[PDB]
Amino acid sequence: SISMTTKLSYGFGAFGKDFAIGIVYMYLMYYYTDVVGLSVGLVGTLFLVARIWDAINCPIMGWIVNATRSRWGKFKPWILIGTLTNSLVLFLLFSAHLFEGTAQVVFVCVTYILWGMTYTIMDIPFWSLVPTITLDKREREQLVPFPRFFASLAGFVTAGITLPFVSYVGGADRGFGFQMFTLVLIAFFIASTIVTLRNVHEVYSSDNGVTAGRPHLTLKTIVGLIYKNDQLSCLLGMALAYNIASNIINGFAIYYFTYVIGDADLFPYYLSYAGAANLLTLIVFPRLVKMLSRRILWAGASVMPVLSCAGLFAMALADIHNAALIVAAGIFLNIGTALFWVLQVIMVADTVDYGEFKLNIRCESIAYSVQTMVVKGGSAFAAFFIALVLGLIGYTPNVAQSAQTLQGMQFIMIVLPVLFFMMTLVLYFRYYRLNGDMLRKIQIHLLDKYRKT
Ligand SMILES: CCCCCCCCCCCCO[C@@H]1O[C@H](CO[C@H]2O[C@H](CO)[C@H](O)[C@H](O)[C@H]2O)[C@@H](O)[C@H](O)[C@H]1O
Repeated sequence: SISMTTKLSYGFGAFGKDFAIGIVYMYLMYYYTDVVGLSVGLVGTLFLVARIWDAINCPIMGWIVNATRSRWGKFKPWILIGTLTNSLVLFLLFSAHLFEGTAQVVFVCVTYILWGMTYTIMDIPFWSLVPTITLDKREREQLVPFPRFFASLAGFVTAGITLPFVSYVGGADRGFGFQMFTLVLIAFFIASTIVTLRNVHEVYSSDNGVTAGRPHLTLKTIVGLIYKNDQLSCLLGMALAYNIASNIINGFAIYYFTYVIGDADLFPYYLSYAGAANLLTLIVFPRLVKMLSRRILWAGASVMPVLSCAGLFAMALADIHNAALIVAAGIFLNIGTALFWVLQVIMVADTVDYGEFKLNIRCESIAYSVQTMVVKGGSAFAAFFIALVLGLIGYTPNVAQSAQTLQGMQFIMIVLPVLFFMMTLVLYFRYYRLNGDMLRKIQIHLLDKYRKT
Protein backbone atom coordinates (compact mmCIF):
# COMPACT_ATOMS: atom_id res chain seq x y z
CA SER A 1 0.00 0.00 0.00
CA ILE A 2 0.99 3.65 -0.30
CA SER A 3 3.20 4.71 2.60
CA MET A 4 1.30 6.77 5.16
CA THR A 5 4.45 8.92 5.13
CA THR A 6 4.11 9.60 1.40
CA LYS A 7 0.39 10.31 1.81
CA LEU A 8 0.92 12.94 4.51
CA SER A 9 3.98 14.42 2.78
CA TYR A 10 2.05 14.89 -0.47
CA GLY A 11 -0.70 16.41 1.65
CA PHE A 12 1.67 18.94 3.20
CA GLY A 13 3.13 19.65 -0.24
CA ALA A 14 -0.33 20.48 -1.57
CA PHE A 15 -1.01 22.58 1.54
CA GLY A 16 2.05 24.74 0.97
CA LYS A 17 1.32 24.76 -2.76
CA ASP A 18 -2.16 26.27 -2.40
CA PHE A 19 -1.24 28.36 0.67
CA ALA A 20 0.86 30.59 -1.61
CA ILE A 21 -1.86 31.16 -4.23
CA GLY A 22 -4.79 31.48 -1.83
CA ILE A 23 -3.80 35.01 -0.85
CA VAL A 24 -3.49 35.96 -4.53
CA TYR A 25 -6.75 34.39 -5.72
CA MET A 26 -8.66 35.80 -2.76
CA TYR A 27 -7.25 39.29 -2.14
CA LEU A 28 -5.08 40.44 -5.06
CA MET A 29 -7.95 42.51 -6.42
CA TYR A 30 -8.45 44.03 -2.97
CA TYR A 31 -4.73 44.78 -2.71
CA TYR A 32 -4.50 46.36 -6.16
CA THR A 33 -7.70 48.40 -5.75
CA ASP A 34 -7.50 49.33 -2.05
CA VAL A 35 -3.74 49.63 -1.43
CA VAL A 36 -2.25 50.45 -4.83
CA GLY A 37 -5.09 52.44 -6.39
CA LEU A 38 -5.55 51.03 -9.89
CA SER A 39 -8.65 51.29 -12.07
CA VAL A 40 -10.88 48.22 -11.94
CA GLY A 41 -10.92 48.08 -15.73
CA LEU A 42 -7.14 47.71 -15.76
CA VAL A 43 -7.22 44.97 -13.12
CA GLY A 44 -9.95 43.04 -14.91
CA THR A 45 -8.35 43.26 -18.34
CA LEU A 46 -5.01 42.19 -16.88
CA PHE A 47 -6.51 39.25 -15.00
CA LEU A 48 -8.37 38.01 -18.08
CA VAL A 49 -5.40 38.41 -20.43
CA ALA A 50 -3.14 36.69 -17.89
CA ARG A 51 -5.49 33.74 -17.50
CA ILE A 52 -5.60 33.36 -21.30
CA TRP A 53 -1.80 33.54 -21.46
CA ASP A 54 -1.48 30.95 -18.69
CA ALA A 55 -3.91 28.61 -20.44
CA ILE A 56 -1.81 28.87 -23.60
CA ASN A 57 1.39 28.38 -21.57
CA CYS A 58 0.14 25.20 -19.86
CA PRO A 59 0.75 22.81 -22.81
CA ILE A 60 4.18 24.37 -23.30
CA MET A 61 5.03 23.56 -19.69
CA GLY A 62 3.77 20.02 -20.21
CA TRP A 63 6.06 19.60 -23.21
CA ILE A 64 8.94 20.98 -21.14
CA VAL A 65 8.26 18.65 -18.22
CA ASN A 66 8.10 15.55 -20.41
CA ALA A 67 11.22 16.45 -22.39
CA THR A 68 13.37 17.19 -19.33
CA ARG A 69 15.94 14.56 -18.29
CA SER A 70 17.68 15.04 -14.95
CA ARG A 71 19.00 13.30 -11.85
CA TRP A 72 16.14 14.10 -9.47
CA GLY A 73 13.60 13.24 -12.15
CA LYS A 74 11.52 14.95 -14.80
CA PHE A 75 9.07 16.50 -12.30
CA LYS A 76 11.02 17.28 -9.13
CA PRO A 77 13.53 19.71 -10.74
CA TRP A 78 10.70 21.74 -12.26
CA ILE A 79 8.70 21.51 -9.02
CA LEU A 80 11.61 23.06 -7.12
CA ILE A 81 12.35 25.71 -9.75
CA GLY A 82 8.70 26.73 -9.92
CA THR A 83 8.26 26.84 -6.15
CA LEU A 84 11.30 29.07 -5.61
CA THR A 85 10.70 31.39 -8.56
CA ASN A 86 7.01 31.69 -7.66
CA SER A 87 7.80 32.56 -4.04
CA LEU A 88 10.14 35.31 -5.24
CA VAL A 89 7.68 36.58 -7.85
CA LEU A 90 4.91 36.58 -5.23
CA PHE A 91 6.96 38.73 -2.87
CA LEU A 92 7.59 41.08 -5.80
CA LEU A 93 3.89 40.90 -6.72
CA PHE A 94 2.80 42.27 -3.35
CA SER A 95 5.66 44.81 -3.24
CA ALA A 96 3.88 46.90 -5.90
CA HIS A 97 2.66 49.50 -3.39
CA LEU A 98 6.16 51.02 -3.47
CA PHE A 99 6.24 52.34 -7.04
CA GLU A 100 3.93 54.94 -8.60
CA GLY A 101 2.77 55.98 -12.05
CA THR A 102 3.61 54.09 -15.22
CA ALA A 103 6.42 52.42 -13.28
CA GLN A 104 3.86 50.97 -10.86
CA VAL A 105 1.58 49.81 -13.69
CA VAL A 106 4.40 48.07 -15.57
CA PHE A 107 5.63 46.50 -12.32
CA VAL A 108 2.16 45.17 -11.50
CA CYS A 109 1.61 43.73 -14.98
CA VAL A 110 5.02 42.08 -15.27
CA THR A 111 4.89 40.62 -11.76
CA TYR A 112 1.38 39.26 -12.29
CA ILE A 113 2.01 37.51 -15.61
CA LEU A 114 5.24 36.16 -14.12
CA TRP A 115 3.53 34.83 -10.97
CA GLY A 116 1.08 33.06 -13.28
CA MET A 117 3.67 31.38 -15.49
CA THR A 118 5.84 30.52 -12.48
CA TYR A 119 2.94 28.84 -10.71
CA THR A 120 2.18 26.84 -13.86
CA ILE A 121 5.82 25.65 -13.85
CA MET A 122 5.37 23.78 -10.57
CA ASP A 123 1.61 23.14 -10.63
CA ILE A 124 1.76 20.81 -13.63
CA PRO A 125 4.61 18.51 -12.50
CA PHE A 126 3.35 18.49 -8.90
CA TRP A 127 -0.01 16.87 -9.63
CA SER A 128 1.80 14.83 -12.29
CA LEU A 129 3.12 12.75 -9.35
CA VAL A 130 -0.08 10.91 -8.36
CA PRO A 131 -0.17 8.77 -11.55
CA THR A 132 3.41 7.67 -10.85
CA ILE A 133 2.86 7.05 -7.13
CA THR A 134 0.42 4.23 -7.93
CA LEU A 135 -1.91 2.95 -10.64
CA ASP A 136 -4.49 1.11 -8.51
CA LYS A 137 -8.10 2.21 -8.10
CA ARG A 138 -8.58 2.25 -4.33
CA GLU A 139 -5.00 3.34 -3.69
CA ARG A 140 -5.56 6.48 -5.77
CA GLU A 141 -8.99 6.97 -4.20
CA GLN A 142 -7.41 7.03 -0.73
CA LEU A 143 -4.27 8.91 -1.83
CA VAL A 144 -5.82 11.97 -3.53
CA PRO A 145 -8.09 12.99 -0.62
CA PHE A 146 -5.00 13.88 1.42
CA PRO A 147 -3.63 16.61 -0.90
CA ARG A 148 -7.11 17.81 -1.84
CA PHE A 149 -8.08 18.20 1.83
CA PHE A 150 -4.80 19.96 2.61
CA ALA A 151 -5.27 22.34 -0.33
CA SER A 152 -8.82 23.20 0.74
CA LEU A 153 -7.59 23.72 4.30
CA ALA A 154 -4.85 26.06 3.09
CA GLY A 155 -7.39 28.09 1.14
CA PHE A 156 -9.77 28.32 4.09
CA VAL A 157 -7.09 29.18 6.66
CA THR A 158 -6.04 31.93 4.25
CA ALA A 159 -9.61 33.22 3.99
CA GLY A 160 -9.75 33.14 7.79
CA ILE A 161 -6.53 34.63 9.12
CA THR A 162 -5.10 36.55 6.18
CA LEU A 163 -6.68 39.89 7.16
CA PRO A 164 -5.92 39.70 10.92
CA PHE A 165 -2.23 39.22 10.05
CA VAL A 166 -2.06 42.24 7.74
CA SER A 167 -3.89 44.24 10.42
CA TYR A 168 -1.60 43.28 13.31
CA VAL A 169 1.59 43.89 11.29
CA GLY A 170 1.75 47.58 10.39
CA GLY A 171 -1.97 48.31 10.48
CA ALA A 172 -1.42 51.71 8.86
CA ASP A 173 0.50 50.34 5.85
CA ARG A 174 -1.56 47.54 4.31
CA GLY A 175 0.97 46.81 1.56
CA PHE A 176 3.69 46.25 4.16
CA GLY A 177 1.54 43.74 6.03
CA PHE A 178 0.70 42.02 2.75
CA GLN A 179 4.32 41.59 1.69
CA MET A 180 5.19 40.46 5.23
CA PHE A 181 2.50 37.76 5.37
CA THR A 182 3.97 36.77 2.01
CA LEU A 183 7.02 35.70 4.02
CA VAL A 184 4.95 33.26 6.11
CA LEU A 185 3.41 31.99 2.89
CA ILE A 186 6.83 31.52 1.28
CA ALA A 187 8.24 29.74 4.33
CA PHE A 188 5.38 27.24 4.44
CA PHE A 189 5.53 26.87 0.65
CA ILE A 190 9.25 26.09 0.50
CA ALA A 191 9.10 23.79 3.54
CA SER A 192 6.28 21.84 1.89
CA THR A 193 8.22 21.70 -1.38
CA ILE A 194 11.26 20.24 0.38
CA VAL A 195 9.06 17.75 2.25
CA THR A 196 7.33 16.48 -0.89
CA LEU A 197 10.58 16.36 -2.86
CA ARG A 198 12.30 14.28 -0.17
CA ASN A 199 9.44 11.92 0.72
CA VAL A 200 7.36 11.44 -2.44
CA HIS A 201 8.99 8.64 -4.45
CA GLU A 202 7.61 8.30 -7.98
CA VAL A 203 7.26 4.60 -8.81
CA TYR A 204 5.72 4.34 -12.30
CA SER A 205 7.29 7.47 -13.77
CA SER A 206 7.66 8.25 -17.46
CA ASP A 207 11.45 8.49 -17.04
CA ASN A 208 11.93 4.99 -15.62
CA GLY A 209 13.34 2.19 -17.73
CA VAL A 210 10.25 0.06 -18.31
CA THR A 211 7.60 2.77 -18.80
CA ALA A 212 6.25 3.41 -22.30
CA GLY A 213 7.31 7.07 -22.29
CA ARG A 214 9.20 8.86 -25.05
CA PRO A 215 11.03 11.95 -23.73
CA HIS A 216 11.83 13.16 -27.28
CA LEU A 217 8.47 14.43 -28.51
CA THR A 218 7.33 17.51 -30.41
CA LEU A 219 4.83 20.14 -29.30
CA LYS A 220 2.48 19.11 -32.11
CA THR A 221 2.66 15.41 -31.27
CA ILE A 222 2.06 16.03 -27.57
CA VAL A 223 -0.81 18.51 -27.94
CA GLY A 224 -2.46 16.22 -30.50
CA LEU A 225 -2.11 13.33 -28.06
CA ILE A 226 -4.96 15.10 -26.23
CA TYR A 227 -7.38 14.54 -29.11
CA LYS A 228 -5.97 11.08 -29.86
CA ASN A 229 -6.58 10.21 -26.18
CA ASP A 230 -10.36 10.43 -26.46
CA GLN A 231 -10.77 10.00 -22.70
CA LEU A 232 -8.39 12.88 -21.98
CA SER A 233 -10.33 15.14 -24.35
CA CYS A 234 -13.59 14.05 -22.71
CA LEU A 235 -12.09 14.99 -19.34
CA LEU A 236 -10.96 18.30 -20.85
CA GLY A 237 -14.52 19.12 -21.86
CA MET A 238 -16.05 17.92 -18.59
CA ALA A 239 -13.63 19.89 -16.43
CA LEU A 240 -14.05 22.98 -18.62
CA ALA A 241 -17.83 22.85 -18.21
CA TYR A 242 -17.64 22.24 -14.47
CA ASN A 243 -15.09 25.03 -14.01
CA ILE A 244 -17.16 27.53 -16.00
CA ALA A 245 -20.22 26.67 -13.90
CA SER A 246 -18.35 26.86 -10.59
CA ASN A 247 -16.75 30.15 -11.62
CA ILE A 248 -20.10 31.70 -12.52
CA ILE A 249 -21.54 30.56 -9.19
CA ASN A 250 -18.55 31.85 -7.22
CA GLY A 251 -18.76 35.19 -9.01
CA PHE A 252 -22.45 35.41 -8.16
CA ALA A 253 -21.55 34.67 -4.54
CA ILE A 254 -18.85 37.36 -4.49
CA TYR A 255 -21.23 39.90 -6.03
CA TYR A 256 -24.03 38.97 -3.61
CA PHE A 257 -21.72 39.10 -0.55
CA THR A 258 -19.60 42.17 -1.41
CA TYR A 259 -21.88 44.71 -3.12
CA VAL A 260 -24.98 43.58 -1.24
CA ILE A 261 -23.67 42.63 2.20
CA GLY A 262 -26.40 39.98 2.16
CA ASP A 263 -26.45 40.62 5.89
CA ALA A 264 -23.66 42.04 8.07
CA ASP A 265 -21.71 39.09 9.54
CA LEU A 266 -23.27 36.45 7.24
CA PHE A 267 -20.10 35.69 5.28
CA PRO A 268 -18.12 34.39 8.30
CA TYR A 269 -20.79 31.80 9.11
CA TYR A 270 -21.24 30.92 5.43
CA LEU A 271 -17.49 30.41 5.00
CA SER A 272 -17.20 28.38 8.21
CA TYR A 273 -19.98 26.01 7.16
CA ALA A 274 -18.59 25.79 3.62
CA GLY A 275 -15.12 24.88 4.86
CA ALA A 276 -16.56 22.37 7.31
CA ALA A 277 -18.58 20.67 4.57
CA ASN A 278 -15.66 20.62 2.14
CA LEU A 279 -13.11 19.29 4.63
CA LEU A 280 -15.54 16.66 5.93
CA THR A 281 -16.52 15.39 2.48
CA LEU A 282 -12.82 15.21 1.59
CA ILE A 283 -12.09 13.26 4.79
CA VAL A 284 -14.89 10.72 4.22
CA PHE A 285 -14.23 10.29 0.51
CA PRO A 286 -12.27 7.01 0.89
CA ARG A 287 -15.43 5.50 2.40
CA LEU A 288 -17.98 7.19 0.13
CA VAL A 289 -16.22 6.04 -3.05
CA LYS A 290 -16.79 2.44 -1.93
CA MET A 291 -20.20 2.75 -0.25
CA LEU A 292 -21.41 4.44 -3.43
CA SER A 293 -20.09 4.28 -7.00
CA ARG A 294 -17.48 6.51 -8.60
CA ARG A 295 -20.02 7.32 -11.31
CA ILE A 296 -22.60 8.10 -8.63
CA LEU A 297 -20.11 10.30 -6.78
CA TRP A 298 -19.52 12.24 -10.01
CA ALA A 299 -23.28 12.55 -10.51
CA GLY A 300 -23.53 13.94 -6.99
CA ALA A 301 -20.58 16.27 -7.57
CA SER A 302 -22.44 17.79 -10.52
CA VAL A 303 -25.93 17.66 -8.95
CA MET A 304 -25.32 19.16 -5.50
CA PRO A 305 -24.35 22.60 -6.91
CA VAL A 306 -27.37 22.26 -9.20
CA LEU A 307 -29.57 21.85 -6.12
CA SER A 308 -27.84 24.88 -4.60
CA CYS A 309 -28.62 26.85 -7.77
CA ALA A 310 -32.25 25.74 -7.64
CA GLY A 311 -32.55 26.72 -3.99
CA LEU A 312 -31.11 30.18 -4.57
CA PHE A 313 -33.28 30.51 -7.70
CA ALA A 314 -36.40 29.89 -5.63
CA MET A 315 -34.88 32.39 -3.20
CA ALA A 316 -34.35 35.06 -5.87
CA LEU A 317 -37.98 34.61 -6.91
CA ALA A 318 -39.42 35.83 -3.59
CA ASP A 319 -36.95 35.79 -0.67
CA ILE A 320 -34.32 38.45 -1.34
CA HIS A 321 -32.33 36.71 1.41
CA ASN A 322 -32.57 33.68 3.71
CA ALA A 323 -29.42 32.93 5.71
CA ALA A 324 -30.37 29.26 6.05
CA LEU A 325 -30.82 28.88 2.29
CA ILE A 326 -27.59 30.81 1.68
CA VAL A 327 -25.47 28.53 3.86
CA ALA A 328 -27.27 25.45 2.52
CA ALA A 329 -26.41 26.40 -1.06
CA GLY A 330 -22.85 27.04 0.09
CA ILE A 331 -22.58 23.61 1.72
CA PHE A 332 -23.99 21.92 -1.38
CA LEU A 333 -21.60 23.76 -3.70
CA ASN A 334 -18.62 22.93 -1.48
CA ILE A 335 -19.46 19.22 -1.28
CA GLY A 336 -19.84 19.17 -5.05
CA THR A 337 -16.52 20.91 -5.64
CA ALA A 338 -14.66 18.62 -3.24
CA LEU A 339 -16.04 15.50 -4.91
CA PHE A 340 -15.26 17.00 -8.32
CA TRP A 341 -11.64 17.82 -7.52
CA VAL A 342 -10.83 14.45 -5.94
CA LEU A 343 -12.46 12.52 -8.78
CA GLN A 344 -10.79 14.79 -11.35
CA VAL A 345 -7.28 14.15 -10.03
CA ILE A 346 -7.96 10.41 -9.90
CA MET A 347 -9.40 10.64 -13.42
CA VAL A 348 -6.44 12.47 -14.95
CA ALA A 349 -4.27 9.72 -13.47
CA ASP A 350 -6.59 7.11 -14.99
CA THR A 351 -6.37 8.96 -18.32
CA VAL A 352 -2.57 8.91 -18.40
CA ASP A 353 -2.85 5.18 -17.69
CA TYR A 354 -5.38 4.75 -20.51
CA GLY A 355 -3.13 6.74 -22.83
CA GLU A 356 -0.25 4.39 -22.09
CA PHE A 357 -2.75 1.58 -22.71
CA LYS A 358 -4.04 2.76 -26.11
CA LEU A 359 -1.47 5.06 -27.74
CA ASN A 360 1.38 3.20 -25.97
CA ILE A 361 2.74 6.48 -24.58
CA ARG A 362 2.94 7.49 -20.91
CA CYS A 363 2.69 11.27 -20.51
CA GLU A 364 1.46 12.61 -17.17
CA SER A 365 2.68 16.17 -17.68
CA ILE A 366 0.28 16.62 -20.59
CA ALA A 367 -2.79 15.38 -18.72
CA TYR A 368 -2.06 17.73 -15.83
CA SER A 369 -1.26 20.57 -18.24
CA VAL A 370 -4.77 19.95 -19.58
CA GLN A 371 -6.07 20.12 -16.01
CA THR A 372 -4.33 23.43 -15.27
CA MET A 373 -5.20 25.05 -18.61
CA VAL A 374 -8.81 24.00 -18.07
CA VAL A 375 -8.73 25.62 -14.63
CA LYS A 376 -7.53 28.88 -16.20
CA GLY A 377 -9.83 28.67 -19.22
CA GLY A 378 -12.82 28.00 -16.99
CA SER A 379 -12.52 31.46 -15.48
CA ALA A 380 -11.71 32.82 -18.94
CA PHE A 381 -14.81 31.32 -20.59
CA ALA A 382 -17.02 32.19 -17.62
CA ALA A 383 -16.02 35.84 -18.01
CA PHE A 384 -16.59 35.56 -21.77
CA PHE A 385 -20.08 34.09 -21.38
CA ILE A 386 -21.03 36.59 -18.67
CA ALA A 387 -19.97 39.51 -20.87
CA LEU A 388 -21.92 37.93 -23.74
CA VAL A 389 -25.07 37.59 -21.64
CA LEU A 390 -24.71 41.14 -20.29
CA GLY A 391 -24.36 42.55 -23.80
CA LEU A 392 -27.33 40.49 -24.94
CA ILE A 393 -29.57 41.66 -22.07
CA GLY A 394 -28.54 45.29 -22.62
CA TYR A 395 -26.18 45.72 -19.65
CA THR A 396 -23.36 46.81 -21.98
CA PRO A 397 -23.59 50.49 -20.90
CA ASN A 398 -23.37 49.70 -17.16
CA VAL A 399 -24.84 53.09 -16.25
CA ALA A 400 -28.46 52.46 -15.22
CA GLN A 401 -30.74 49.46 -15.78
CA SER A 402 -34.27 48.30 -15.04
CA ALA A 403 -35.00 46.40 -11.85
CA GLN A 404 -36.71 43.76 -13.98
CA THR A 405 -33.60 43.72 -16.16
CA LEU A 406 -31.47 43.06 -13.07
CA GLN A 407 -33.84 40.30 -11.94
CA GLY A 408 -33.69 38.63 -15.35
CA MET A 409 -29.91 38.96 -15.32
CA GLN A 410 -29.76 37.22 -11.94
CA PHE A 411 -32.07 34.48 -13.23
CA ILE A 412 -29.88 33.89 -16.29
CA MET A 413 -26.77 33.87 -14.10
CA ILE A 414 -28.38 31.20 -11.91
CA VAL A 415 -29.58 29.13 -14.88
CA LEU A 416 -26.38 29.05 -16.95
CA PRO A 417 -24.29 27.14 -14.35
CA VAL A 418 -27.03 24.51 -14.33
CA LEU A 419 -26.65 24.23 -18.10
CA PHE A 420 -22.89 23.74 -17.77
CA PHE A 421 -23.29 21.15 -15.00
CA MET A 422 -25.79 19.12 -17.01
CA MET A 423 -23.33 19.39 -19.91
CA THR A 424 -20.47 17.98 -17.85
CA LEU A 425 -22.56 15.09 -16.53
CA VAL A 426 -24.12 14.16 -19.89
CA LEU A 427 -20.63 14.14 -21.39
CA TYR A 428 -19.42 11.98 -18.49
CA PHE A 429 -22.26 9.45 -18.74
CA ARG A 430 -22.11 9.33 -22.56
CA TYR A 431 -18.37 9.22 -23.28
CA TYR A 432 -16.26 8.39 -20.21
CA ARG A 433 -15.38 4.70 -19.89
CA LEU A 434 -12.58 4.58 -17.28
CA ASN A 435 -14.49 3.04 -14.39
CA GLY A 436 -14.72 -0.52 -13.15
CA ASP A 437 -13.73 -3.31 -15.52
CA MET A 438 -12.05 -0.92 -17.96
CA LEU A 439 -9.77 0.47 -15.24
CA ARG A 440 -8.66 -3.00 -14.13
CA LYS A 441 -8.05 -4.03 -17.75
CA ILE A 442 -5.81 -1.00 -18.25
CA GLN A 443 -4.05 -1.58 -14.93
CA ILE A 444 -3.33 -5.25 -15.62
CA HIS A 445 -2.17 -4.42 -19.15
CA LEU A 446 0.31 -1.86 -17.82
CA LEU A 447 1.54 -4.04 -14.95
CA ASP A 448 2.10 -7.13 -17.10
CA LYS A 449 3.61 -4.90 -19.80
CA TYR A 450 6.14 -3.57 -17.24
CA ARG A 451 8.56 -6.43 -17.96
CA LYS A 452 11.59 -4.64 -19.43
CA THR A 453 13.59 -5.96 -22.41
C1 LIG B 1 -13.13 30.76 -0.03
C2 LIG B 1 -14.46 30.96 -0.76
C3 LIG B 1 -15.31 29.67 -0.84
C4 LIG B 1 -14.52 28.43 -1.31
C5 LIG B 1 -13.67 28.65 -2.59
C6 LIG B 1 -14.38 29.39 -3.76
C7 LIG B 1 -15.21 28.46 -4.68
C8 LIG B 1 -14.37 27.68 -5.73
C9 LIG B 1 -14.54 28.17 -7.20
C10 LIG B 1 -13.39 27.75 -8.15
C11 LIG B 1 -13.11 26.22 -8.22
C12 LIG B 1 -11.79 25.84 -8.95
O1 LIG B 1 -10.86 25.22 -8.03
C13 LIG B 1 -10.37 26.05 -7.00
O2 LIG B 1 -9.26 26.75 -7.48
C14 LIG B 1 -8.43 27.51 -6.62
C15 LIG B 1 -7.03 27.56 -7.37
O3 LIG B 1 -6.25 26.39 -7.04
C16 LIG B 1 -6.61 25.18 -7.69
O4 LIG B 1 -6.09 25.29 -8.99
C17 LIG B 1 -4.69 25.28 -9.19
C18 LIG B 1 -4.48 25.08 -10.71
O5 LIG B 1 -4.13 26.35 -11.19
C19 LIG B 1 -3.94 24.16 -8.40
O6 LIG B 1 -4.18 22.91 -8.97
C20 LIG B 1 -4.47 24.11 -6.94
O7 LIG B 1 -3.96 22.97 -6.32
C21 LIG B 1 -6.01 23.93 -6.96
O8 LIG B 1 -6.50 23.98 -5.65
C22 LIG B 1 -8.26 26.98 -5.16
O9 LIG B 1 -8.03 28.09 -4.35
C23 LIG B 1 -9.54 26.25 -4.66
O10 LIG B 1 -9.15 25.50 -3.54
C24 LIG B 1 -10.01 25.25 -5.73
O11 LIG B 1 -11.17 24.61 -5.28
